[PDB]
Amino acid sequence: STSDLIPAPPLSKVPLQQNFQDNQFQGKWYVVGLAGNAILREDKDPQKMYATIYELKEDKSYNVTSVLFRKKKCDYWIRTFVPGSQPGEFTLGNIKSYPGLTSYLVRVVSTNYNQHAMVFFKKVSQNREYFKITLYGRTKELTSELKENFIRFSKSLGLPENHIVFPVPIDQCID
Ligand SMILES: NC(=O)c1cccc(O)c1O
Ligand SMILES: NC(=O)c1cccc(O)c1O
Ligand SMILES: [Fe+3]
Repeated sequence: STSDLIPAPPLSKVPLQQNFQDNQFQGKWYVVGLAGNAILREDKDPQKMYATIYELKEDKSYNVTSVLFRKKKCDYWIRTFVPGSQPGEFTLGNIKSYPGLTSYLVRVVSTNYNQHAMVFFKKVSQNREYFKITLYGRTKELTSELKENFIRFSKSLGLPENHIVFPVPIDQCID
């Protein structure tokens, strides 16, 4: 009957990467950090690293493919990111096609493009408001400085530590 969620922060607390270069953000990113109001640390079966590949289509929206190793198989999900209100911001394509999804926002918070990135996502599904922040790495490992920054930025949006996880590097599928 009931769900309880930490509220999405106001967008004014989410920076946008200045001068965003869509072409340079393309390619494979490993998710080295993951935080959000629906993300929970689980020492029982710790979360395994997955990857997200961004490809710019001719119309400039992105074809985003995520690949995860689950049940001994590689599982692929594709979504389309459509340029939104400002460079570095996106909305989700073919939303009708997702049952219950009424809003989905993507905001690139910061990236140097060839090593790391921090992306904020907010969506409203079945009337519940979810938000998450991904710390992307061009490699599966990042400095402890970047990880700490991600932790501070996640806390600054209301998230406690048990809502921040560092997926464990694997070789299956994401290589
Ligand atoms: N549901 C998923 O498996 C998923 C994977 C990567 C990125 C996302 O936004 C997702 O929702
Ligand atoms: N699973 C989630 O909590 C979530 C939150 C914001 C955006 C997304 O794509 C998500 O998948
Ligand atoms: Fe999602």
